[PDB]
Amino acid sequence: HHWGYGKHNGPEHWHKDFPIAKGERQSPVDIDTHTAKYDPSLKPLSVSYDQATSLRILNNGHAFNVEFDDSQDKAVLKGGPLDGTYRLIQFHFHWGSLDGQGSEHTVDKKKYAAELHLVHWNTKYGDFGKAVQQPDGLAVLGIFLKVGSAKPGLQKVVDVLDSIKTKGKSADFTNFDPRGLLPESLDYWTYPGSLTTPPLLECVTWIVLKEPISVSSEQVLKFRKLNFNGEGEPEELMVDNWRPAQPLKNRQIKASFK
Ligand SMILES: CC(C)c1ccccc1NC(=O)Nc1ccc(S(N)(=O)=O)cc1
Ligand SMILES: [Zn+2]
Repeated sequence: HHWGYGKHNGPEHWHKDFPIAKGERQSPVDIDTHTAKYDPSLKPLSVSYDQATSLRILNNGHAFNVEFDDSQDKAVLKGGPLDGTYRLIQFHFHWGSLDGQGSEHTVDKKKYAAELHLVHWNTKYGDFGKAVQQPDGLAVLGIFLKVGSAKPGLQKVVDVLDSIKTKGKSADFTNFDPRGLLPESLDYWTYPGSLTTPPLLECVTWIVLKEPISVSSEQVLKFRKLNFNGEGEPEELMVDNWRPAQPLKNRQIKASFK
């Protein structure tokens, strides 16, 4: 039927509806830390979220998105590998049914418990819908999660999940500050890739931070209480909503650090 993460509609099936699944710049990928090369030409990364304005949180049946008002020039990502300015539109996570899996990118084949994606669009293309049609349309900032100490800045997200348990439910979610989800270091790897779910468009500059954030077991357990299904349908837990690593093909991963 329609795509998902199950046996009959998961990642190995996506290529039938979305042939670009077998394309030349698909994501995620395994980051081989020894083959990644330091690029002194990379300019410093600039994350300016002081004026970010969150509006709403939505369970879309695949993950949950915290959405931002992107009608003004507020929360922007620039520098690093990027030319120009990219505006924050939403963030979401991918996670596992177990602490030992959940991330989409891997690091020397290591899977983290989850992965946060902060999605930004290139303002030269006017809006998100036009930007995703361009090879440099999006920049996604990826941040690994490991299970250990709690992330206090995540808790406001965790506590609203009960109100969006099932597909299609949304809730007001204003004044959430995504700066509370960032690690200390902005050291990163970068490569050209794609959306990691259908339609799998090859429009993303990936920027994946080397330093993970820690969240508590209790925090990620609450992610795993969400549902893929809609209300009044059979309960299917929203877990393992990650795509495995795709072939690197003719790409090089660059590091911002040595
Ligand atoms: C046509 C698609 C791109 C579209 C138009 C309007 C609203 C939402 C969407 N879909 C998405 O935004 N999908 C989407 C966004 C981000 C990602 S990810 N996991 O690579 O960061 C994967 C899928
Ligand atoms: Zn994602």
